[PDB]
Amino acid sequence: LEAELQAEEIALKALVESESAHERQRLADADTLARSRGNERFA
Amino acid sequence: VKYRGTAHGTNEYPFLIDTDGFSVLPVSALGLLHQVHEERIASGVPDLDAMM
Repeated sequence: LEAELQAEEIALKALVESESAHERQRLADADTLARSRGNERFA
Repeated sequence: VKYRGTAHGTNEYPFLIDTDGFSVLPVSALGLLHQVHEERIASGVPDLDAMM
């Protein structure tokens, strides 16, 4: 049972890591898109 | 139609008799010799000016 619960802990970890990575990549992609459509380049 | 002794314009030039007399503004006298400036003119639309 202990080994099972340790495996579950590792699963929790991996899921949180994946969510953080997804948040990060969406912000990067949104910044890229807002760059390719912005008027910053002319200020 | 004729002017012996030199070169001249040979097209038809519309003119105007007006308060001061005969006026001819031929289109063949227009060249492309302007002068260029480096300032800019605002549009009154600050958003549009930001696009340039």
